Amino acid sequence: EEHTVKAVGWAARDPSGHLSPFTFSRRATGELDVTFKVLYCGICHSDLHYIKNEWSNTIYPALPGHEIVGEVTEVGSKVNKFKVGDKVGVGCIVGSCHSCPNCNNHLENYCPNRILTFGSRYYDGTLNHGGYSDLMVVQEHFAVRIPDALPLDSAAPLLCAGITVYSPLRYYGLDKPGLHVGVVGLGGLGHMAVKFAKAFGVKVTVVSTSPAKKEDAISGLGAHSFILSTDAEQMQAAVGTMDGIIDTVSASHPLPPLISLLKSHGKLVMVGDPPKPLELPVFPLLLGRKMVAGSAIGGMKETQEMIDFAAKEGVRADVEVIPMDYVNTAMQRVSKSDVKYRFVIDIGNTFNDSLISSEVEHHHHHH
Amino acid sequence: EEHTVKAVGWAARDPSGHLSPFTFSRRATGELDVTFKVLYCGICHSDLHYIKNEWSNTIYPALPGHEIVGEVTEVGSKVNKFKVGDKVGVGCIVGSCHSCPNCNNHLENYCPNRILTFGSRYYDGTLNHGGYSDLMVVQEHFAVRIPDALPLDSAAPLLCAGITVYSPLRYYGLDKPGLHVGVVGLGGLGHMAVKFAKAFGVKVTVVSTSPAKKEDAISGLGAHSFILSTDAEQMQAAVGTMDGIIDTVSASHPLPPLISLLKSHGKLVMVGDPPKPLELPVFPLLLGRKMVAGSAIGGMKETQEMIDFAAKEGVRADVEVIPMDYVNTAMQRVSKSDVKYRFVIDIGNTFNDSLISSEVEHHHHHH
Ligand SMILES: [Zn+2]
Ligand SMILES: [Zn+2]
Ligand SMILES: [Zn+2]
Ligand SMILES: [Zn+2]
Repeated sequence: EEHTVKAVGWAARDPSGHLSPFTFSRRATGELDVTFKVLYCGICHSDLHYIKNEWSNTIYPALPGHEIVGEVTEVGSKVNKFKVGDKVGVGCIVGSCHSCPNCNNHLENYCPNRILTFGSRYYDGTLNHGGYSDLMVVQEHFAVRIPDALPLDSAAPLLCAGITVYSPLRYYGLDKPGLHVGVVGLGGLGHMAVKFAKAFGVKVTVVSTSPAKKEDAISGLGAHSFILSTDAEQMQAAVGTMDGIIDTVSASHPLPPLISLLKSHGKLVMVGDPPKPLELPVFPLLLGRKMVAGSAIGGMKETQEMIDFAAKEGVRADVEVIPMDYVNTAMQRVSKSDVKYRFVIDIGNTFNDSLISSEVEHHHHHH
Repeated sequence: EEHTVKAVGWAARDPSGHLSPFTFSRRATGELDVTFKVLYCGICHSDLHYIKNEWSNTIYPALPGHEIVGEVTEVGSKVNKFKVGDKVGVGCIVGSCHSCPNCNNHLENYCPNRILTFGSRYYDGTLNHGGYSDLMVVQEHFAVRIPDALPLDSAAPLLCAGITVYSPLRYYGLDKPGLHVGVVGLGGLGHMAVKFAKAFGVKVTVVSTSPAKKEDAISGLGAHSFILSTDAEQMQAAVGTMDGIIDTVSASHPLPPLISLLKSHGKLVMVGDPPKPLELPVFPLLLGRKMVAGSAIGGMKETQEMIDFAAKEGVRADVEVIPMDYVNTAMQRVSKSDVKYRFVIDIGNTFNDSLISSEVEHHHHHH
């Protein structure tokens, strides 16, 4: 009888990026799906880029949001891992092929046929709409369980910003007590990198061009050290001291000074995306057996592991919780990195309020 | 009584690079030294670069050679690991600090205070002269044992060319049966990379701009496959097929086509040194969790391991054995990569012959 259900979200209609209400269909709960009421959605810079057509390949209407937390309302007839009332999360992926080496190794994020939460179509040919919405539907394999111990309002950023830095900290071996890791960029990603590295027992140094970020790094986040990258004496004092660097900056910046901070066998891991190629001198990689490497989000198994780790170790994103109807103002602030350090929309308490008509009640006397 | 001993070598006196006889002192055998009669010395491109003052920091007289094999003639009073008559090798390093984390982890080649076989001074303040000489003296820690099973004439290139590719094949995990590894550049380094990868049970593809190298790779070296990098269909057919690539080319070449050949989690290891920085687009490193990394030579323990491995598995460099007095002609040929694939000077059988006066005997009748 019922093949789709009605959902409501805030969506952009053109490259202005202006968000407004949008009513659309989602699939009804299939045998292996989970339907949930959205309670919080983090705001990612990718959300802004997509609604602004930054890559010239946005499909409008464009409904972003891929840091999605909520409460299960319906489970498919074959679903066993979730029950009604469970708190769940959805990140950047909602599908993959389940029969390639990456999928088979818990790396759906590197599946060549991965399906992103938005900027893509589902197997049904329907456009994928994200988490700035009241209701979400996801195949069970692509939902994670959120523990009771974890506050839901600050959990949401783990699903993209958190996993983006957790995954390479683990894969590149930058998670053992006593190591020294540098973090470049102190925005949403960078602040999660400091938090997870601290929780692993790693000594964390924030590297920044801005003297104002010293207070943020040291007093705000509890980083072990700060280097002002424009001060040559500070950069020189730190030559060859870092086991690795998580570089979160998606803007031009010089690479050689960062390679110099690395110890031999050190790893510069990029998780940001600068728009132009960067200039890589090979000799210093040879002389010190150094590397420059990349990573993107994380697979499902590790996403669940990370959530469990955060719950147990006390890791919490620093969030600014906002009503849905503030989202366009938030987007202007995100474009200036004017948040410490992530916006989270309180969908559960504010979304419907944003839809309620503000037409003043009146008799119509003038004819 | 005797603090130094007389040695003879062929040395350059200026940036012409022209080699001729040169008589000089080496230290007498100290308590932990090994003195040996040189039997073979491989010719490395670094030898040519140094004698030609390529880095503007050559000290003349310049006596290169760092692929040195010979027979022990004297051992210091505290030396136990070598005896008179043992066959020994010396590579690129003759000293290090023995009290840094790299030394303590068998990585004297990444010691900040490493002492290179030439282009450096020893602790005695004396200039280090290389292996194009009759007699060498080295601290025991920096000599390796050459097994009986290994022919000495083709062993010499293992000491630089061999270890340069063996070490990263091992460190970067490109040594397990069934993996697929690409080799860029089929000169001295590249041909050793094919040989070691084959011996590990790895499938090896040679990548080249030259159609002529197909026959060399396939018929000569026994590589599993060849890709002509100028043929777009061939490059496209091989997208995402390699676990890793050993790139031996010290010349400008495009990086993105090589990154494209890598599988997810693939590793492009550079062991050559292009003179300009290369252009590294970050996005493909992120999307596939790929890396670009470097390596230089190998530490002493691994050098010995490699020699033992070569002996046991039948690995032999393809060498052109030459007399000492041909070395200047060889240098012109090395500058054009006109060797398949390494020159080795037969010091033991030809060096003294190169010194013998060719003055014709005559009465002096014209006064
Ligand atoms: Zn994101
Ligand atoms: Zn897949
Ligand atoms: Zn060499
Ligand atoms: Zn050392």
